[PDB]
Amino acid sequence: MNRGALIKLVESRYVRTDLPEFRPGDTVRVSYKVKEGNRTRIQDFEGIVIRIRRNGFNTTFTVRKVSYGVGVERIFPLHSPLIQKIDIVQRGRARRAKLYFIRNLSDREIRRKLRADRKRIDQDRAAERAA
Amino acid sequence: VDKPDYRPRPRP
Amino acid sequence: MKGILGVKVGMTRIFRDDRAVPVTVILAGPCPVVQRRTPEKDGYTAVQLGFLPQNPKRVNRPLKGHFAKAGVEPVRILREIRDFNPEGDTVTVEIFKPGERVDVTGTSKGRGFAGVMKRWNFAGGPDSHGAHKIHRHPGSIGNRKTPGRVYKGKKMAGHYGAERVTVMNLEVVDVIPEENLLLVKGAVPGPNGGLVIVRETKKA
Amino acid sequence: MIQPQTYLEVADNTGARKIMCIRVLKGSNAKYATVGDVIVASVKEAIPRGAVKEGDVVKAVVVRTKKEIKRPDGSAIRFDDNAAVIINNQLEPRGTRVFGPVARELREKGFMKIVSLAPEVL
Amino acid sequence: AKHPVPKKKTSKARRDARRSHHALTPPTLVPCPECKAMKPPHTVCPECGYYAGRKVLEV
Amino acid sequence: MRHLKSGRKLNRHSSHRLALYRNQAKSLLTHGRITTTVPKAKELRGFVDHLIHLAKRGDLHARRLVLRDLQDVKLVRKLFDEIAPRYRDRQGGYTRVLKLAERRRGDGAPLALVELVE
RNA sequence: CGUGAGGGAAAGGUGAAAAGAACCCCGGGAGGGGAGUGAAAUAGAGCCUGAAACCGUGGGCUUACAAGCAGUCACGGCCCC
RNA sequence: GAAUGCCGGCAUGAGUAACGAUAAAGAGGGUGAGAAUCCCUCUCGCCGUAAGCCCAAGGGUUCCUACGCAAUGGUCGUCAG
RNA sequence: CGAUGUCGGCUCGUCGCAUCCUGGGGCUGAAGAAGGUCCCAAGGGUUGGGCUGUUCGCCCAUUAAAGCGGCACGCGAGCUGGGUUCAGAACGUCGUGAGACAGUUCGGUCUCUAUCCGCCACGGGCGCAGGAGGCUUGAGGGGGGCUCUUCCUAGUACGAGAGGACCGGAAGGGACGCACCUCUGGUUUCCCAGCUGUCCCUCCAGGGGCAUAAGCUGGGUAGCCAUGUGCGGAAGGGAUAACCGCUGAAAGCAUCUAAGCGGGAAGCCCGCCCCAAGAUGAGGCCUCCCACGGCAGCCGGUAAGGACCCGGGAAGACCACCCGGUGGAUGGGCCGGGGGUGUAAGCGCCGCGAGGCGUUGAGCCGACCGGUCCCAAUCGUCCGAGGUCU
Ligand SMILES: [Mg+2]
Ligand SMILES: [Mg+2]
Ligand SMILES: [Mg+2]
Ligand SMILES: [Mg+2]
Ligand SMILES: [Mg+2]
Ligand SMILES: [Mg+2]
Ligand SMILES: [Mg+2]
Ligand SMILES: [Mg+2]
Ligand SMILES: [Mg+2]
Ligand SMILES: [Mg+2]
Ligand SMILES: [Mg+2]
Ligand SMILES: [Mg+2]
Ligand SMILES: [Mg+2]
Ligand SMILES: [Mg+2]
Ligand SMILES: [Mg+2]
Ligand SMILES: [Mg+2]
Ligand SMILES: [Mg+2]
Ligand SMILES: [Mg+2]
Ligand SMILES: [Mg+2]
Ligand SMILES: [Mg+2]
Ligand SMILES: [Mg+2]
Ligand SMILES: [Mg+2]
Ligand SMILES: [Mg+2]
Ligand SMILES: [Mg+2]
Ligand SMILES: [Mg+2]
Ligand SMILES: [Mg+2]
Ligand SMILES: [Mg+2]
Ligand SMILES: [Mg+2]
Ligand SMILES: [Mg+2]
Ligand SMILES: [Mg+2]
Ligand SMILES: [Mg+2]
Ligand SMILES: [Mg+2]
Ligand SMILES: [Mg+2]
Ligand SMILES: [Mg+2]
Ligand SMILES: [Mg+2]
Ligand SMILES: [Mg+2]
Ligand SMILES: [Mg+2]
Ligand SMILES: [Mg+2]
Ligand SMILES: [Mg+2]
Ligand SMILES: [Mg+2]
Ligand SMILES: [Mg+2]
Ligand SMILES: [Mg+2]
Ligand SMILES: [Mg+2]
Ligand SMILES: [Mg+2]
Ligand SMILES: [Mg+2]
Ligand SMILES: [Mg+2]
Ligand SMILES: [Mg+2]
Ligand SMILES: [Mg+2]
Ligand SMILES: [Mg+2]
Ligand SMILES: [Mg+2]
Ligand SMILES: [Mg+2]
Ligand SMILES: [Mg+2]
Ligand SMILES: [Mg+2]
Ligand SMILES: [Mg+2]
Ligand SMILES: [Mg+2]
Ligand SMILES: [Mg+2]
Ligand SMILES: [Mg+2]
Ligand SMILES: [Mg+2]
Ligand SMILES: [Mg+2]
Ligand SMILES: [Mg+2]
Ligand SMILES: [Mg+2]
Ligand SMILES: [Mg+2]
Ligand SMILES: [Mg+2]
Ligand SMILES: [Mg+2]
Ligand SMILES: [Mg+2]
Ligand SMILES: [Mg+2]
Ligand SMILES: [Mg+2]
Ligand SMILES: [Mg+2]
Ligand SMILES: [Mg+2]
Ligand SMILES: [Mg+2]
Ligand SMILES: [Mg+2]
Ligand SMILES: [Mg+2]
Ligand SMILES: [Mg+2]
Ligand SMILES: [Mg+2]
Ligand SMILES: [Mg+2]
Ligand SMILES: [Mg+2]
Ligand SMILES: [Mg+2]
Ligand SMILES: [Mg+2]
Ligand SMILES: [Mg+2]
Ligand SMILES: [Mg+2]
Ligand SMILES: [Mg+2]
Ligand SMILES: [Mg+2]
Ligand SMILES: [Mg+2]
Ligand SMILES: [Mg+2]
Ligand SMILES: [Mg+2]
Ligand SMILES: [Mg+2]
Ligand SMILES: [Mg+2]
Ligand SMILES: [Mg+2]
Ligand SMILES: [Mg+2]
Ligand SMILES: [Mg+2]
Ligand SMILES: [Mg+2]
Ligand SMILES: [Mg+2]
Ligand SMILES: [Mg+2]
Ligand SMILES: [Mg+2]
Ligand SMILES: [Mg+2]
Ligand SMILES: [Mg+2]
Ligand SMILES: [Mg+2]
Ligand SMILES: [Mg+2]
Ligand SMILES: [Mg+2]
Ligand SMILES: [Mg+2]
Ligand SMILES: [Mg+2]
Ligand SMILES: [Mg+2]
Ligand SMILES: [Mg+2]
Ligand SMILES: [Mg+2]
Ligand SMILES: [Mg+2]
Ligand SMILES: [Mg+2]
Ligand SMILES: [Mg+2]
Ligand SMILES: [Mg+2]
Ligand SMILES: [Mg+2]
Ligand SMILES: [Mg+2]
Ligand SMILES: [Mg+2]
Ligand SMILES: [Mg+2]
Ligand SMILES: [Mg+2]
Ligand SMILES: [Mg+2]
Ligand SMILES: [Mg+2]
Ligand SMILES: [Mg+2]
Ligand SMILES: [Mg+2]
Ligand SMILES: [Mg+2]
Ligand SMILES: [Mg+2]
Ligand SMILES: [Mg+2]
Ligand SMILES: [Mg+2]
Ligand SMILES: [Mg+2]
Ligand SMILES: [Mg+2]
Ligand SMILES: [Mg+2]
Ligand SMILES: [Mg+2]
Ligand SMILES: [Mg+2]
Ligand SMILES: [Mg+2]
Ligand SMILES: [Mg+2]
Ligand SMILES: [Mg+2]
Ligand SMILES: [Mg+2]
Ligand SMILES: [Mg+2]
Ligand SMILES: [Mg+2]
Ligand SMILES: [Mg+2]
Ligand SMILES: [Mg+2]
Ligand SMILES: [Mg+2]
Ligand SMILES: [Mg+2]
Ligand SMILES: [Mg+2]
Ligand SMILES: [Mg+2]
Ligand SMILES: [Mg+2]
Ligand SMILES: [Mg+2]
Ligand SMILES: [Mg+2]
Ligand SMILES: [Mg+2]
Ligand SMILES: [Mg+2]
Ligand SMILES: [Mg+2]
Ligand SMILES: [Mg+2]
Ligand SMILES: [Mg+2]
Ligand SMILES: [Mg+2]
Ligand SMILES: [Mg+2]
Ligand SMILES: [Mg+2]
Ligand SMILES: [Mg+2]
Ligand SMILES: [Mg+2]
Ligand SMILES: [Mg+2]
Ligand SMILES: [Mg+2]
Ligand SMILES: [Mg+2]
Ligand SMILES: [Mg+2]
Ligand SMILES: [Mg+2]
Ligand SMILES: [Mg+2]
Ligand SMILES: [Mg+2]
Ligand SMILES: [Mg+2]
Ligand SMILES: [Mg+2]
Ligand SMILES: [Mg+2]
Ligand SMILES: [Mg+2]
Ligand SMILES: [Mg+2]
Ligand SMILES: [Mg+2]
Ligand SMILES: [Mg+2]
Ligand SMILES: [Mg+2]
Ligand SMILES: [Mg+2]
Ligand SMILES: [Mg+2]
Ligand SMILES: [Mg+2]
Ligand SMILES: [Mg+2]
Ligand SMILES: [Mg+2]
Ligand SMILES: [Mg+2]
Ligand SMILES: [Mg+2]
Ligand SMILES: [Mg+2]
Ligand SMILES: [Mg+2]
Ligand SMILES: [Mg+2]
Ligand SMILES: [Mg+2]
Ligand SMILES: [Mg+2]
Ligand SMILES: [Mg+2]
Ligand SMILES: [Mg+2]
Ligand SMILES: [Mg+2]
Ligand SMILES: [Mg+2]
Ligand SMILES: [Mg+2]
Ligand SMILES: [Mg+2]
Ligand SMILES: [Mg+2]
Ligand SMILES: [Mg+2]
Ligand SMILES: [Mg+2]
Ligand SMILES: [Mg+2]
Ligand SMILES: [Mg+2]
Ligand SMILES: [Mg+2]
Ligand SMILES: [Mg+2]
Ligand SMILES: [Mg+2]
Ligand SMILES: [Mg+2]
Ligand SMILES: [Mg+2]
Ligand SMILES: [Mg+2]
Ligand SMILES: [Mg+2]
Ligand SMILES: [Mg+2]
Ligand SMILES: [Mg+2]
Ligand SMILES: [Mg+2]
Ligand SMILES: [Mg+2]
Ligand SMILES: [Mg+2]
Ligand SMILES: [Mg+2]
Ligand SMILES: [Mg+2]
Ligand SMILES: [Mg+2]
Ligand SMILES: [Mg+2]
Ligand SMILES: [Mg+2]
Ligand SMILES: [Mg+2]
Ligand SMILES: [Mg+2]
Ligand SMILES: [Mg+2]
Ligand SMILES: [Mg+2]
Ligand SMILES: [Mg+2]
Ligand SMILES: [Mg+2]
Ligand SMILES: [Mg+2]
Ligand SMILES: [Mg+2]
Ligand SMILES: [Mg+2]
Ligand SMILES: [Mg+2]
Ligand SMILES: [Mg+2]
Ligand SMILES: [Mg+2]
Ligand SMILES: [Mg+2]
Ligand SMILES: [Mg+2]
Ligand SMILES: [Mg+2]
Ligand SMILES: [Mg+2]
Ligand SMILES: [Mg+2]
Ligand SMILES: [Mg+2]
Ligand SMILES: [Mg+2]
Ligand SMILES: [Mg+2]
Ligand SMILES: [Mg+2]
Ligand SMILES: [Mg+2]
Ligand SMILES: [Mg+2]
Ligand SMILES: [Mg+2]
Ligand SMILES: [Mg+2]
Ligand SMILES: [Mg+2]
Ligand SMILES: [Mg+2]
Ligand SMILES: [Mg+2]
Ligand SMILES: [Mg+2]
Ligand SMILES: [Mg+2]
Ligand SMILES: [Mg+2]
Ligand SMILES: [Mg+2]
Ligand SMILES: [Mg+2]
Ligand SMILES: [Mg+2]
Ligand SMILES: [Mg+2]
Ligand SMILES: [Mg+2]
Ligand SMILES: [Mg+2]
Ligand SMILES: [Mg+2]
Ligand SMILES: [Mg+2]
Ligand SMILES: [Mg+2]
Ligand SMILES: [Mg+2]
Ligand SMILES: [Mg+2]
Ligand SMILES: [Mg+2]
Ligand SMILES: [Mg+2]
Ligand SMILES: [Mg+2]
Ligand SMILES: [Mg+2]
Ligand SMILES: [Mg+2]
Ligand SMILES: [Mg+2]
Ligand SMILES: [Mg+2]
Ligand SMILES: [Mg+2]
Ligand SMILES: [Mg+2]
Ligand SMILES: [Mg+2]
Ligand SMILES: [Mg+2]
Ligand SMILES: [Mg+2]
Ligand SMILES: [Mg+2]
Ligand SMILES: [Mg+2]
Ligand SMILES: [Mg+2]
Ligand SMILES: [Mg+2]
Ligand SMILES: [Mg+2]
Ligand SMILES: [Mg+2]
Ligand SMILES: [Mg+2]
Ligand SMILES: [Mg+2]
Ligand SMILES: [Mg+2]
Ligand SMILES: [Mg+2]
Ligand SMILES: [Mg+2]
Ligand SMILES: [Mg+2]
Ligand SMILES: [Mg+2]
Ligand SMILES: [Mg+2]
Ligand SMILES: [Mg+2]
Ligand SMILES: [Mg+2]
Ligand SMILES: [Mg+2]
Ligand SMILES: [Mg+2]
Ligand SMILES: [Mg+2]
Ligand SMILES: [Mg+2]
Ligand SMILES: [Mg+2]
Ligand SMILES: [Zn+2]
Repeated sequence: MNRGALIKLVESRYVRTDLPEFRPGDTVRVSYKVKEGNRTRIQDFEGIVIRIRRNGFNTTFTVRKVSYGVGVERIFPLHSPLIQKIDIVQRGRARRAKLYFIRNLSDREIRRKLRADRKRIDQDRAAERAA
Repeated sequence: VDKPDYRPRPRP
Repeated sequence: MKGILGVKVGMTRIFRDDRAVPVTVILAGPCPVVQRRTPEKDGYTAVQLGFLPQNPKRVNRPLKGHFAKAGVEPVRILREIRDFNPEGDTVTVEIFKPGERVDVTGTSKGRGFAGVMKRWNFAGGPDSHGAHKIHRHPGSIGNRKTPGRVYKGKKMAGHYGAERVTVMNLEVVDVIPEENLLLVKGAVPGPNGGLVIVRETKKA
Repeated sequence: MIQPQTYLEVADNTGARKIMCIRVLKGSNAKYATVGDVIVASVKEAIPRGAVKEGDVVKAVVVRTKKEIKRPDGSAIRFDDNAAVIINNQLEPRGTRVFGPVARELREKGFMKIVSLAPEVL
Repeated sequence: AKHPVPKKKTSKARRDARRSHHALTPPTLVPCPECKAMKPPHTVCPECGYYAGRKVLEV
Repeated sequence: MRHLKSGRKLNRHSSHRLALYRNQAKSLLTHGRITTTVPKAKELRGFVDHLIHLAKRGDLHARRLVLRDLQDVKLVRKLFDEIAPRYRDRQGGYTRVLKLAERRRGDGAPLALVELVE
């Protein structure tokens, strides 16, 4: 018996493979399927991902945004079926895995500490060049 | 209810 | 009443109708009946189920005897389900269809010698304002000269966990017969690798 | 996760700026209040000649919390503060504007007026 | 605390009852297949120095 | 509780315990065979095995890695040049533990030998 | 013991005679076992006599469904005479 | 037979509390009847306006060697004030 | 009085019922809704704050309700020590005074070790007439027992209106309880990184010690966790309380009763969950051993089986329990995956330099899921039936 493989066997039906890779520090647009009575629509949540906590099918990522004067953090499961898509809007360069510290920084301070990740940006335009 | 001590507090 | 032996394998959430549902995966199948308890012979009705194959090098003669009289492979675990009499010679997860509610029994995790706070959710003592070495102590345990004793049953520190626990009316979320899995919604007593019993619920 | 003594930002133009919860109106003995729950609170800071003034004992519905709230779809949301909107006994906003985003859980809790007035619902 | 204390002297019967569990268990020993001397199992024989068939130790 | 926790405490705080295994490693790697108490012995295996595996790698990196625990260039040269080659084909198990038959007089401690393998 | 004035104990007995145990044996030694001395050595120096509490070894009878100031009265079983 | 009597002896509590700063230990090699504890080596840790050094009080051979391990040493002891 | 520690709080309960709520009733100056008043009922529940040392009380905000009492005014070998009993000091007052005052003020030594009973846990022993390995029956115990809002029925019955049901159905909560760790959120004593001073290795580079029993800082697996998740209170059957009747005399009528029969509570019995054959009343089933050598007894070897020892374990203080012991994946290594950390060292290139870029999601890397006999569970030993009698 292999209890791990069993779990991954259960999870396998639900696993996504269509989402783009992003890192903590990247700026991201999550189009999420929302219910609002009595219809359902797509609401876009767009911000920096400050956390990606891994656990296989159970990885989840946290995105931070400041809307209308207030800071908002959203936790999304990486394989939720309620995410329509994710668009990478900017590669940001982190020097640590969790970016909790940007919560106390000015927008200007954040801007400095999260320089655009030129390398993975070049990679982004380097792919997308398709036949 | 407050009634008075009958025994002192124990000393060394 | 119907039931099956199984081991707890682990937990996850799956997605079902835009909802995350916490599940515990259980490997239940397959359980061979190795004896039936009958009113004319035993005075009550049940089925002794076997579970998990065993190295015959480890099974002794009185045990070998029992298995053979039932024409059954040597198994690691023997356990009864009461008032359950399957038509077959073998019980599998398929006796459970999704949507059914079940009762899961397992052996709880053992906390060993547990203080009165962990065990019985006592308040313990203050951590300041003069508290003297009593921060986790249970307080008074009685009265005075009347009754001059302590009640049988007084909640006190002592071993806690590693005991039979049944949680009831859990949903069967899915069942994967080709791998002998059962998917139950919520939490189940005990550690991974822990033997558990799964019975149809007694609630209505 | 709001309880008595908790300070809340007020997210409207009632004139209040800071309320301190003195009760969570939810059963015999609720320990915490979250998005969509109504509290009774004391006005601790106001601005001159508002509807409400310092000292008043008003009702409000929580619309933002710093402790993240969980959703049946497996997600969560969390705000920079704990905020509330002051209401009347009919659960109607006493102000005429509400500022900053509010939690979507308000809609299903029957605070449609406030949900509407909000600049964003997350 | 208030300094608890024995209320009554323990009887010869009762102290000895307490000690009904105090007997030593003799050392469990087995012959060393090399030199037939008696030693604890799963230890290197302290007489010839052999364990698992080979010489391991200078005794 | 202690549910599924790996690592003896050996009644030492963090830095003493670390020092303990290191000094043992220096002595094992030096004399090829030492005698300790059974618990230190069993715990010394993996600590040393890892160090031997790095010696089996041979690279400058792995040398600088081992130096963090062993600290002695000569001792490490012995490790890399004479010891590690003996294990080129052996897949783990570079150490063994066999229990002695007699306890310490002064405190009754059960003893064991730990040696590098052939 | 007290700075001091001052307070202030415990502790006797081998044998007639040292004849106070050569020598051998186990043991690092202490101790013991033989040999020897003696009327006597459980008079062997930790020595006359050697009570009692207290500790232990061996044997007889007895005890793990039972209620106690522990005894007493009766009967029965077992052991001994 | 009692005086919370006096003197002494021996019990109970009990193989229990404790073994006196949480600066810290590990291995190898000696020695010896016997070694966690004595010597030597290497590694590790602690003090460094001290936990090092030098005076004065006070103590009085405790100093240095050799030979010892009954007792003293809170364990051990081959070591030692 | 050769000592029965004394108010209040805390902690932990437990009982009573003259019942605060919830359930069931009768009467009502009971239209409905909502009250009053009495009866039955102790199963559960009975909130958070301000003031005072307070008990109490008043007040704020709620609530189904914010019940009253007993237990040495329950509980100081369980804690507190604010109050009241000491020594200090002052004020008012009384006294020539020393001092005093059910008058006030500020301060003021609360004792590591549980023998017996009792309590919570856990073993050892012997017994359960053959000896054993498993699986069970449940005598008898314990646990639990709460409750609100909204919607539908229906703006209906009832009312002029205001207001607004019974019965029946549906959803959603608060507090409590048991388990659990997928998620959320904590811890994670060395799993990774960054930083300072100093000493050191080896000069640079790269490192190690120490700064706490982690030097500091940012993160963090498994585990153990709640703030997170699942689920529970029931349903149902039975017998009842007050109370309501059917039939019905004594008493041509009447009468719930004297014969007899119905209805009827969150309460009582069962039902749910857990313990349980030391239940000496020691039960039941399945399976294994067997008809030993010597003189209901003894000794001696065995049978089936057990223990010893060992490798370990979400088992655990020791013990016990559980697994495994080479015909083996038990721990340790090693390998693969997960996971954390977040791009090592070395070199190259750019810059006067601090650095930066590339190699590179690299290097390192506890516990998590696995594989692999490389290391160690070597080799063994000791117990252990012969079945009493009607
Ligand atoms: Mg496995
Ligand atoms: Mg898993
Ligand atoms: Mg497979
Ligand atoms: Mg995946
Ligand atoms: Mg995957
Ligand atoms: Mg600027
Ligand atoms: Mg590039
Ligand atoms: Mg005292
Ligand atoms: Mg599905
Ligand atoms: Mg039946
Ligand atoms: Mg039956
Ligand atoms: Mg049936
Ligand atoms: Mg079971
Ligand atoms: Mg604890
Ligand atoms: Mg705890
Ligand atoms: Mg608990
Ligand atoms: Mg408290
Ligand atoms: Mg606390
Ligand atoms: Mg105190
Ligand atoms: Mg104190
Ligand atoms: Mg304290
Ligand atoms: Mg008391
Ligand atoms: Mg009594
Ligand atoms: Mg247990
Ligand atoms: Mg339970
Ligand atoms: Mg059951
Ligand atoms: Mg349900
Ligand atoms: Mg605002
Ligand atoms: Mg004001
Ligand atoms: Mg007001
Ligand atoms: Mg104390
Ligand atoms: Mg005593
Ligand atoms: Mg006595
Ligand atoms: Mg006595
Ligand atoms: Mg006693
Ligand atoms: Mg005796
Ligand atoms: Mg006793
Ligand atoms: Mg051998
Ligand atoms: Mg702990
Ligand atoms: Mg483990
Ligand atoms: Mg461990
Ligand atoms: Mg381990
Ligand atoms: Mg460690
Ligand atoms: Mg251990
Ligand atoms: Mg310790
Ligand atoms: Mg300790
Ligand atoms: Mg210790
Ligand atoms: Mg130590
Ligand atoms: Mg340190
Ligand atoms: Mg050597
Ligand atoms: Mg490893
Ligand atoms: Mg080092
Ligand atoms: Mg040993
Ligand atoms: Mg041993
Ligand atoms: Mg020995
Ligand atoms: Mg010793
Ligand atoms: Mg003197
Ligand atoms: Mg003197
Ligand atoms: Mg003198
Ligand atoms: Mg004399
Ligand atoms: Mg004479
Ligand atoms: Mg004379
Ligand atoms: Mg000799
Ligand atoms: Mg000699
Ligand atoms: Mg000597
Ligand atoms: Mg002699
Ligand atoms: Mg002699
Ligand atoms: Mg003679
Ligand atoms: Mg003669
Ligand atoms: Mg004569
Ligand atoms: Mg003689
Ligand atoms: Mg003699
Ligand atoms: Mg005599
Ligand atoms: Mg004599
Ligand atoms: Mg004489
Ligand atoms: Mg004499
Ligand atoms: Mg004598
Ligand atoms: Mg005598
Ligand atoms: Mg005797
Ligand atoms: Mg009886
Ligand atoms: Mg009897
Ligand atoms: Mg008796
Ligand atoms: Mg008794
Ligand atoms: Mg009596
Ligand atoms: Mg009698
Ligand atoms: Mg007298
Ligand atoms: Mg006397
Ligand atoms: Mg006395
Ligand atoms: Mg006297
Ligand atoms: Mg005396
Ligand atoms: Mg004594
Ligand atoms: Mg002991
Ligand atoms: Mg004791
Ligand atoms: Mg103790
Ligand atoms: Mg101790
Ligand atoms: Mg000391
Ligand atoms: Mg002392
Ligand atoms: Mg010490
Ligand atoms: Mg210490
Ligand atoms: Mg230190
Ligand atoms: Mg120590
Ligand atoms: Mg030596
Ligand atoms: Mg020699
Ligand atoms: Mg020594
Ligand atoms: Mg010695
Ligand atoms: Mg040494
Ligand atoms: Mg020493
Ligand atoms: Mg020492
Ligand atoms: Mg060395
Ligand atoms: Mg210092
Ligand atoms: Mg200095
Ligand atoms: Mg200094
Ligand atoms: Mg000097
Ligand atoms: Mg002098
Ligand atoms: Mg002197
Ligand atoms: Mg001298
Ligand atoms: Mg000389
Ligand atoms: Mg000595
Ligand atoms: Mg000595
Ligand atoms: Mg000696
Ligand atoms: Mg001498
Ligand atoms: Mg000594
Ligand atoms: Mg001392
Ligand atoms: Mg000597
Ligand atoms: Mg000397
Ligand atoms: Mg000297
Ligand atoms: Mg008195
Ligand atoms: Mg007294
Ligand atoms: Mg008295
Ligand atoms: Mg209080
Ligand atoms: Mg307390
Ligand atoms: Mg308190
Ligand atoms: Mg409190
Ligand atoms: Mg009571
Ligand atoms: Mg009560
Ligand atoms: Mg009470
Ligand atoms: Mg009344
Ligand atoms: Mg009231
Ligand atoms: Mg009512
Ligand atoms: Mg009522
Ligand atoms: Mg009424
Ligand atoms: Mg009415
Ligand atoms: Mg009316
Ligand atoms: Mg009316
Ligand atoms: Mg009345
Ligand atoms: Mg009344
Ligand atoms: Mg009344
Ligand atoms: Mg009543
Ligand atoms: Mg009640
Ligand atoms: Mg009651
Ligand atoms: Mg009550
Ligand atoms: Mg209160
Ligand atoms: Mg205040
Ligand atoms: Mg208060
Ligand atoms: Mg009060
Ligand atoms: Mg009153
Ligand atoms: Mg008052
Ligand atoms: Mg008043
Ligand atoms: Mg009401
Ligand atoms: Mg109140
Ligand atoms: Mg009242
Ligand atoms: Mg009360
Ligand atoms: Mg009372
Ligand atoms: Mg009273
Ligand atoms: Mg009291
Ligand atoms: Mg009271
Ligand atoms: Mg008391
Ligand atoms: Mg006290
Ligand atoms: Mg008190
Ligand atoms: Mg007492
Ligand atoms: Mg206590
Ligand atoms: Mg005061
Ligand atoms: Mg004063
Ligand atoms: Mg006057
Ligand atoms: Mg005057
Ligand atoms: Mg006058
Ligand atoms: Mg007076
Ligand atoms: Mg006075
Ligand atoms: Mg006064
Ligand atoms: Mg007074
Ligand atoms: Mg007075
Ligand atoms: Mg007054
Ligand atoms: Mg006044
Ligand atoms: Mg005062
Ligand atoms: Mg003061
Ligand atoms: Mg005072
Ligand atoms: Mg006071
Ligand atoms: Mg005080
Ligand atoms: Mg003790
Ligand atoms: Mg005791
Ligand atoms: Mg105690
Ligand atoms: Mg007693
Ligand atoms: Mg007891
Ligand atoms: Mg047991
Ligand atoms: Mg037992
Ligand atoms: Mg027992
Ligand atoms: Mg026993
Ligand atoms: Mg018997
Ligand atoms: Mg039998
Ligand atoms: Mg078994
Ligand atoms: Mg059995
Ligand atoms: Mg059995
Ligand atoms: Mg039966
Ligand atoms: Mg029963
Ligand atoms: Mg009973
Ligand atoms: Mg309608
Ligand atoms: Mg309507
Ligand atoms: Mg109307
Ligand atoms: Mg209307
Ligand atoms: Mg109608
Ligand atoms: Mg009308
Ligand atoms: Mg209306
Ligand atoms: Mg209804
Ligand atoms: Mg509900
Ligand atoms: Mg309760
Ligand atoms: Mg967990
Ligand atoms: Mg996990
Ligand atoms: Mg977690
Ligand atoms: Mg987390
Ligand atoms: Mg964290
Ligand atoms: Mg490391
Ligand atoms: Mg460090
Ligand atoms: Mg440094
Ligand atoms: Mg140097
Ligand atoms: Mg450098
Ligand atoms: Mg460096
Ligand atoms: Mg380090
Ligand atoms: Mg250093
Ligand atoms: Mg350090
Ligand atoms: Mg230092
Ligand atoms: Mg600090
Ligand atoms: Mg840390
Ligand atoms: Mg975390
Ligand atoms: Mg973790
Ligand atoms: Mg919670
Ligand atoms: Mg449900
Ligand atoms: Mg019913
Ligand atoms: Mg009925
Ligand atoms: Mg009538
Ligand atoms: Mg009639
Ligand atoms: Mg008639
Ligand atoms: Mg009748
Ligand atoms: Mg009658
Ligand atoms: Mg009836
Ligand atoms: Mg009727
Ligand atoms: Mg109910
Ligand atoms: Mg059971
Ligand atoms: Mg049984
Ligand atoms: Mg039985
Ligand atoms: Mg049973
Ligand atoms: Mg009975
Ligand atoms: Mg019988
Ligand atoms: Mg039986
Ligand atoms: Mg069976
Ligand atoms: Mg035979
Ligand atoms: Mg014969
Ligand atoms: Mg056999
Ligand atoms: Mg074991
Ligand atoms: Mg455990
Ligand atoms: Mg163990
Ligand atoms: Mg033991
Ligand atoms: Mg076994
Ligand atoms: Mg074997
Ligand atoms: Mg092999
Ligand atoms: Mg393995
Ligand atoms: Mg392995
Ligand atoms: Mg990764
Ligand atoms: Mg780089
Ligand atoms: Mg690099
Ligand atoms: Mg340049
Ligand atoms: Mg250059
Ligand atoms: Mg690349
Ligand atoms: Mg790598
Ligand atoms: Mg890896
Ligand atoms: Mg891990
Ligand atoms: Mg995995
Ligand atoms: Mg593994
Ligand atoms: Mg092998
Ligand atoms: Mg294989
Ligand atoms: Mg035998
Ligand atoms: Mg007959
Ligand atoms: Zn041998």
